[PDB]
Amino acid sequence: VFSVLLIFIYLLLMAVAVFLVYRTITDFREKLKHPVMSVSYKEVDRYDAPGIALYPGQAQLLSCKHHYEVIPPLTSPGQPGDMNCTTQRINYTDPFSNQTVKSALIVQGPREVKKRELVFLQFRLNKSSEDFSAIDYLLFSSFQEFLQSPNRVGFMQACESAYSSWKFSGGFRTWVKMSLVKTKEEDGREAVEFRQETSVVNYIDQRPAAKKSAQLFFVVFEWKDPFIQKVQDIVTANPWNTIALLCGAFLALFKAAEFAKLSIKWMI
Amino acid sequence: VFSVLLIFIYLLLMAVAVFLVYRTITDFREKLKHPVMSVSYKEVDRYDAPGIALYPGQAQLLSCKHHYEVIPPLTSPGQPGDMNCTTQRINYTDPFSNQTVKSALIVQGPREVKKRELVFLQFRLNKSSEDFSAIDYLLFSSFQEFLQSPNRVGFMQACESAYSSWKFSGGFRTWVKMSLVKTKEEDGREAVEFRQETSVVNYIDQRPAAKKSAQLFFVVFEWKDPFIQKVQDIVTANPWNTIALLCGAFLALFKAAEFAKLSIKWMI
Amino acid sequence: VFSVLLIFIYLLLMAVAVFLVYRTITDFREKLKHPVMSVSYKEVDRYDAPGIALYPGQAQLLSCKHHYEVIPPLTSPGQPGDMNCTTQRINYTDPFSNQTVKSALIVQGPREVKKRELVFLQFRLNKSSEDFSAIDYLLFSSFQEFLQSPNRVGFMQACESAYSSWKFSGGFRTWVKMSLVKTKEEDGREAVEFRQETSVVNYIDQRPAAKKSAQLFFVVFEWKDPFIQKVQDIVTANPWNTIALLCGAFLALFKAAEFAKLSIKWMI
Ligand SMILES: C[C@H](CCC(=O)O)[C@H]1CC[C@H]2[C@@H]3CC[C@@H]4C[C@H](O)CC[C@]4(C)[C@H]3C[C@H](O)[C@]12C
Ligand SMILES: C[C@H](CCC(=O)O)[C@H]1CC[C@H]2[C@@H]3CC[C@@H]4C[C@H](O)CC[C@]4(C)[C@H]3C[C@H](O)[C@]12C
Ligand SMILES: C[C@H](CCC(=O)O)[C@H]1CC[C@H]2[C@@H]3CC[C@@H]4C[C@H](O)CC[C@]4(C)[C@H]3C[C@H](O)[C@]12C
Repeated sequence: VFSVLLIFIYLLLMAVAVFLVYRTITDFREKLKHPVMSVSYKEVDRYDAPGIALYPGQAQLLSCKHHYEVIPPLTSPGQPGDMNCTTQRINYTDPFSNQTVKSALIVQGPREVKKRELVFLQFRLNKSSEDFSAIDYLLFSSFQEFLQSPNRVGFMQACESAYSSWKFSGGFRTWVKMSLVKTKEEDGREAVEFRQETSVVNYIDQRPAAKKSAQLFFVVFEWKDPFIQKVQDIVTANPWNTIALLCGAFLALFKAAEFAKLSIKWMI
Repeated sequence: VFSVLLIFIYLLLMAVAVFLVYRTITDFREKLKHPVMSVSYKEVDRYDAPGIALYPGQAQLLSCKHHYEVIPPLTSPGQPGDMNCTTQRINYTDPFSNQTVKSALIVQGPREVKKRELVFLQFRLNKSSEDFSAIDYLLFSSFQEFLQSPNRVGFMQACESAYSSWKFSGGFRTWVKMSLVKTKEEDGREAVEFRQETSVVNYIDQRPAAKKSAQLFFVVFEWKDPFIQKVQDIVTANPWNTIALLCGAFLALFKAAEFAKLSIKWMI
Repeated sequence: VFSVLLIFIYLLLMAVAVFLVYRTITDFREKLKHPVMSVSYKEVDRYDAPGIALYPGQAQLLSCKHHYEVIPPLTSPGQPGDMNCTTQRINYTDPFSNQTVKSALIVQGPREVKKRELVFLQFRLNKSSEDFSAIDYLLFSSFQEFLQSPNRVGFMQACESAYSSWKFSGGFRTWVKMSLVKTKEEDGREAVEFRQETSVVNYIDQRPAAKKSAQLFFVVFEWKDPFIQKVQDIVTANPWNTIALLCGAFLALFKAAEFAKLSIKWMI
């Protein structure tokens, strides 16, 4: 009969509404669990002076110069001179071991990026008792923060775990091109880290055989490109959009049921 | 006349509805073609023992030791000893050529990551007849899987193409920091691959000139950080959301047409 | 009284509607500012011949050969021969300095990818007056474009800034595995760049002591895998979806107000 058919149609519409609700709930849960990633690139005319933390240990810093896009030939490799840069020593306890004390050297990085400003560091090591010579190094956002901070040690304990300390080797003029990655944690705070592309270049040993005992390290720190990579974890599980969608679907289903009832009545 | 104006308004609303339908269809097709990417990081207290597959060939494995965050100095480089690790040889046919037989060596990787556990491998090569000496290597998820698999050869034919085999050279204590990337294929299966950051460090030749003929290889395998990168291809082209949006728009347009008709009648 | 309660309910519904409108506006602005990223991998049976631009300078190109997945042993390192490849010299003004003139050499890269085709380049440098010997190099999409372009110099000024020029060092058979990243700029144009993974391998000096003065360079260019990474900045801030959502919410709110008024009248 017409009434039974209308009742069945209304029940089917109610079942469809319940299924739509279930699908929206499960999809909202899924989208909440899995935020999408948005990568943007910010133009910068001048980078904040990035702090470069080396750990020479027993290797003195022979030279620390600044240059623009090209390194001039060495007047006399292995001889100290031309410390035309700002440097600050420090000694800090390891955050993890808490016993070993690490002696770090903080150097101002290159500020100009459009001009390809770079910092050239020549170390030296004499009669090293340990094989596999290398110097660790790390990067943090601003040397000015290290300058003006109330306590400088705690800054280093924070940066040691905030960033990851790489290593560079002796006999290679390791060219380090840096870039900044700022990740939004969706908690009102952005974590800034350094992505460094290292290209090692061999060194020619033209020194006298006697001087071959000492092992020379060379490194260069510059800025890859004036792009800062902002990575934001966008969340598409917006409750208001889901509520609006569900209300629209419910109203459409109710009016479809009313249309079906009107059509059934008209047919009768 | 009022009737003509109402008819034109209703026709305009119908055209708007058709345009909305077309836009929704094309946007749904586009979103279906281009899924978005969601990157998440999973904390892990202990990594599954990762399998390191080397291909020494003619270079014997002088030493295979385990260490925690620091490599002790070599008592006597170039002298075998201290094989304090699990190793399994194997010979398998190349999946591509099917003729050349590769002799691989599977080593258990570092399990502890919070403690920075690492495996130190010292090989050696004597009177090498080939220039550009180096050893290939590759990584797969779990050495236990290789242990307990029914057929071990097929596991290697699968891993050779599933992962990409890198190379590490002689005279450099290549430091390999591993990380796991698990990509969801949206087919109920996740593909797990290794992203390895390599930092080479030169080696000091303090051996006698006569011993200089043999070439020594040194490599280290550890875990970068206790973070596993899950990359999921989220799909935003949800048919139910599109249907709900279209139904809501249709109902809104129908009621707008009815409001316009009522207003026209009231004006008359 | 019932009328006052109905008026308050209608006012509350209107306030909810205004809040929904504000939320939709702010969310649309946010989503417009932050597009999501979609990464897809396109299969390719054969890569377009990629153009490899070196800048040898004073380093002669001793050999430029092609090979399939394996480099045969050198018959006589440091001796020219076997230039079985296409090469084109050029001289162009630096886009930035505009004064220094760079002499570039364009070589056809490897076309076959399934067969692991690769190009092997052996240079040579004799009595170098500059320390830290190395040759720059860069990649652009197609060597055929450089062949058939009307002006070839302008192509180089475009590519120098479009891509980033890396460096490869002496004594290392730097193995360069290339991959293509095509980024959609949402402006009808796609920017194509090269991501190159470099694995350096030491070289054995078996040459006579007298020949040790000359420094030999070795490099290999191949294709990592037949996957092209398409990165598209998807935009989820679709105005039509927002309009449909808002219209659905408005209709639902108006009909809820009418339901409330009907219920109030029924109660009275
Ligand atoms: C875990 C989150 C948030 C927990 C909370 O805020 O209570 C999950 C658990 C259950 C989720 C709800 C499921 C269906 C809910 C009814 C609606 O058709 C619109 C989405 C709502 C309103 C969702 C809101 C949010 O997505 C919730 C609540
Ligand atoms: C290729 C896919 C899927 C093929 C299929 O499942 O038939 C495409 C081809 C045509 C696509 C349809 C276009 C408009 C359809 C009508 C609705 O206003 C809601 C989206 C619908 C329901 C879409 C569903 C899905 O997005 C489809 C079907
Ligand atoms: C800056 C953009 C685009 C500028 C423009 O096209 O005018 C911003 C500025 C204000 C934005 C509008 C805010 C609310 C608008 C009313 C609707 O409830 C649906 C979204 C609309 C239509 C939005 C469209 C677009 O998102 C706009 C217009």
